Amino acid sequence: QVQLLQSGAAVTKPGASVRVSCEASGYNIRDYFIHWWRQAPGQGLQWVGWINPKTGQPNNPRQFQGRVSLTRHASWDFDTYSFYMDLKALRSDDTAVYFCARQRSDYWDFDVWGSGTQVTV
Amino acid sequence: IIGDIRQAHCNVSKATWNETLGKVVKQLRKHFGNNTIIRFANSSGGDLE
Amino acid sequence: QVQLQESGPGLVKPSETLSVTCSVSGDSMNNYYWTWIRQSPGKGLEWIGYISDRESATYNPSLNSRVVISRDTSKNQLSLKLNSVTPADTAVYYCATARRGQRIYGVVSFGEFFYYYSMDVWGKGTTVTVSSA
Amino acid sequence: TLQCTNVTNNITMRGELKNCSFNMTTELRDKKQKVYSLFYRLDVVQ
Amino acid sequence: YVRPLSVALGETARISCGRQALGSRAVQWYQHRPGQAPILLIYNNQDRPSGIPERFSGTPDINFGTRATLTISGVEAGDEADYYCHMWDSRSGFSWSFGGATRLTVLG
Amino acid sequence: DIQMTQSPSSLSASVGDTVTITCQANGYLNWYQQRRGKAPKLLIYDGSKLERGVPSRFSGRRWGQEYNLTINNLQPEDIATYFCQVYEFVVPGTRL
Ligand SMILES: *[C@@H]1O[C@H](CO)[C@@H](O[C@@H]2O[C@H](CO)[C@@H](O[C@@H]3O[C@H](CO[C@H]4O[C@H](CO[C@H]5O[C@H](CO)[C@@H](O)[C@H](O)[C@@H]5O)[C@@H](O)[C@H](O[C@H]5O[C@H](CO)[C@@H](O)[C@H](O)[C@@H]5O)[C@@H]4O)[C@@H](O)[C@H](O[C@H]4O[C@H](CO)[C@@H](O)[C@H](O)[C@@H]4O[C@H]4O[C@H](CO)[C@@H](O)[C@H](O)[C@@H]4O[C@H]4O[C@H](CO)[C@@H](O)[C@H](O)[C@@H]4O)[C@@H]3O)[C@H](O)[C@H]2NC(C)=O)[C@H](O)[C@H]1NC(C)=O
Ligand SMILES: *[C@@H]1O[C@H](CO)[C@@H](O[C@@H]2O[C@H](CO)[C@@H](O[C@@H]3O[C@H](CO[C@H]4O[C@H](CO)[C@@H](O)[C@H](O)[C@@H]4O)[C@@H](O)[C@H](O[C@H]4O[C@H](CO)[C@@H](O)[C@H](O)[C@@H]4O)[C@@H]3O)[C@H](O)[C@H]2NC(C)=O)[C@H](O)[C@H]1NC(C)=O
Ligand SMILES: *[C@@H]1O[C@H](CO)[C@@H](O[C@@H]2O[C@H](CO)[C@@H](O)[C@H](O)[C@H]2NC(C)=O)[C@H](O)[C@H]1NC(C)=O
Ligand SMILES: *[C@@H]1O[C@H](CO)[C@@H](O[C@@H]2O[C@H](CO)[C@@H](O)[C@H](O)[C@H]2NC(C)=O)[C@H](O)[C@H]1NC(C)=O
Ligand SMILES: *[C@@H]1O[C@H](CO)[C@@H](O)[C@H](O)[C@H]1NC(C)=O
Ligand SMILES: *[C@@H]1O[C@H](CO)[C@@H](O)[C@H](O)[C@H]1NC(C)=O
Ligand SMILES: *[C@@H]1O[C@H](CO)[C@@H](O)[C@H](O)[C@H]1NC(C)=O
Ligand SMILES: *[C@@H]1O[C@H](CO)[C@@H](O)[C@H](O)[C@H]1NC(C)=O
Ligand SMILES: *[C@@H]1O[C@H](CO)[C@@H](O)[C@H](O)[C@H]1NC(C)=O
Ligand SMILES: *[C@@H]1O[C@H](CO)[C@@H](O)[C@H](O)[C@H]1NC(C)=O
Repeated sequence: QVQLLQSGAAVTKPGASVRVSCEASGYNIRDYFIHWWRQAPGQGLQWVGWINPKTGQPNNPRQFQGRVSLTRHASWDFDTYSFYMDLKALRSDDTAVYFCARQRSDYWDFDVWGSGTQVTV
Repeated sequence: IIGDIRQAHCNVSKATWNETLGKVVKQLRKHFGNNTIIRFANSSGGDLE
Repeated sequence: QVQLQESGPGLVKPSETLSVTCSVSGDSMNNYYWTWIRQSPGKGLEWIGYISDRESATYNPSLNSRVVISRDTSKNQLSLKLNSVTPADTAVYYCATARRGQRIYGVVSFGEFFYYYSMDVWGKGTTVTVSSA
Repeated sequence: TLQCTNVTNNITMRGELKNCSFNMTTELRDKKQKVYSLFYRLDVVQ
Repeated sequence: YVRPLSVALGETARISCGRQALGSRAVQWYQHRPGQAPILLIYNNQDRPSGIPERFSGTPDINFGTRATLTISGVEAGDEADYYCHMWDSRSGFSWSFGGATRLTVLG
Repeated sequence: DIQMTQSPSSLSASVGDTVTITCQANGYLNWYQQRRGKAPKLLIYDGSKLERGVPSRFSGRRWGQEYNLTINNLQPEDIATYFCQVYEFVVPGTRL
């Protein structure tokens, strides 16, 4: 039942803005953080940041400040959410696939992931 | 509103704030390196609360 | 010490241009604002506009900007230009200065202040009459 | 539904307070009164 | 629209304009004889320029909730002029009109 | 501070043996299995604790600052990429 829906792929130009969605349905969303991961073709994973679903406060590394803006949206009955990820100005080396993890406990257990959204520039 | 239309604000002492923040950066270097650069930025987002 | 003295044409036809020139001596135009004041018999004083130092001309919105003024340092003369004179200007003009006073009532950093203008020294002035003869 | 107008004349914050008028229920529930109140910008949406 | 006022010799003249202040004010009092140039009397509610004797005084803007009154200690027969009230307010925006004139008349 | 080391860069051992990959890191450490073009899947967390849904042929243990992943009874569907994951630091894992 615990699933994280993933949005479809998108092709843009260098300088545009993208948006990747993530919908969590079958668990208690407000008690578990939602992280974002990105891996380039040929390399390993790379951390993008987390967002508190209760408050909305994001976190991002120094190499991503000013570009990525993590935003969540809750429904009226608070059973499903919509986690977004907007990039301000995509570079040429941003052609990668983005995931939607879920922190379970303090050991950072990402048990459930997303299907993945690959974007190119 | 009887009077002028003004904006609510708050005031802190700038001499006291640098003295207080100068002690937190001294105690923060015990859990990190001795020659690290400690910055202070504003909030990143969320709701207004 | 600044002295003001103006001279007008005196006679003006309807639907015709208008030019009243004011001569000022004693000091330059470095910190001195200038304005035009009109007074008709039967009513009070009427402010029509003023000129700043950086050539930013604003006028009275009740006249829908039918006048335009200018001034220069090479001639030390300021004048007024008016087109389509409605026959209601049977009045007397005044050439006076102005001072830019700042009234602060709140926080300066939030823009909680307003500017007020006061006419320190005035001029004698002359009157015009629109006649159909 | 409200009918909100601005309060501050000289624009620069112009738009923080709203002068909203609306139809409120009277203590006799067959008539209505037209009252007005001041609301902040964070409490109203278009 | 000019309003009359009759003040005899010996007493003081209390001129108050009809324009009310919706906040912090800084009024200007003028004196215009018919045919003569207008004379500035009071600016910033208390200040008198060079050429004004100790006859006129204005109410300061302290503890807002009061009115603007131009008091004249000593009436003179040569004061047959109009007294304007150029009200500058923080909430009324820019003031382009001088308001109304109070034609002070002296008896005797 | 977090320090990472990954010495088994590449190995292509056969089926039926017992292979082990190690990585030295301080703090909590989770193990993930990632296929080609698919999402990673958590196998074990906290070094030795097993996740529900993972078959019992996976096991791990720690001793100081050395975490091991024991792979016994290999399968034709158990060839993928494996990496150990500290909080925000993920090293590029190795393929079988
Ligand atoms: C958080 O922090 C922020 C700062 O970051 C705080 O914000 C500040 O907040 C205060 C109030 O909240 C604001 O103040 C008002 O300030 C104005 C301006 O003050 C200045 O200008 C005056 C005039 O300057 C003229 O003279 C100078 C030469 O001196 C000349 O260069 C210039 O061109 C001009 O011609 C100065 O006199 C005045 O000095 C004062 O400062 C001296 C030095 O500190 C001090 O020694 C003096 O004793 C005097 O205090 C200052 O530089 C004030 O004008 C204003 O006062 C008026 O308006 C309110 C409206 O309700 C009224 O109630 C007051 O009574 C006062 O009314 C007077 O002034 C009018 C104009 O002159 C006059 O028309 C009125 O009749 C009235 O006159 C009365 O009383 C005084 C008493 O001494 C008397 O001398 C007069 O003759 C007259 O009778 C307010 O005070 C700040 O602007 C603001 N920003 C800053 C500081 O950057 C905030 O408050 C903090 N919040 C908290 C919670 O802590
Ligand atoms: C934490 O600290 C940072 C940095 O100190 C603050 O950042 C700035 O945030 C403000 C508020 O959003 C930004 O201001 C505005 O920019 C928007 C987008 O920008 C264009 O214009 C700006 C210049 O204003 C350029 O820098 C930028 O590259 C874009 O070209 C505008 O849409 C906004 O317009 C709004 O204001 C106008 C009036 O000016 C209205 O008419 C509009 O309707 C609209 O309301 C505004 O101009 C600012 O650009 C940010 N700077 C940087 C460097 O990022 C954070 O705000 C702060 N956080 C908190 C919570 O305090
Ligand atoms: C209740 O009404 C508010 C007012 O519009 C809705 O809020 C906004 O949602 C739209 C659609 O995403 C955004 O474009 C606006 O920017 C939102 N407004 C604010 C102030 O954030 C809200 O979604 C409505 N509630 C529900 C459950 O739909
Ligand atoms: C309060 O209710 C009255 C009706 O009971 C509203 O008045 C009408 O508003 C419609 C809206 O277009 C107009 O067409 C009518 O001409 C109005 N009738 C009258 C008699 O005014 C009124 O607008 C309501 N108040 C508010 C603030 O909406
Ligand atoms: C705060 O106000 C008190 C008195 O109200 C004053 O003594 C103190 O100096 C003020 N502090 C600041 C930082 O304005
Ligand atoms: C804070 O104020 C003190 C005052 O002595 C100054 O030395 C210091 O550089 C200030 N800090 C910053 C970050 O500006
Ligand atoms: C860091 O600085 C402190 C000063 O209080 C010192 O005691 C400590 O030995 C320093 N650390 C190292 C590794 O030298
Ligand atoms: C109120 O002010 C805001 C900003 O100045 C403007 O966008 C809006 O149209 C104004 N509304 C009215 C009714 O004047
Ligand atoms: C981990 O495995 C290596 C060989 O792959 C072995 O040398 C080492 O002793 C093992 N460590 C533990 C703690 O089992
Ligand atoms: C912090 O977490 C690490 C494991 O990531 C653990 O070894 C350490 O004891 C923890 N610190 C505290 C104070 O609990």
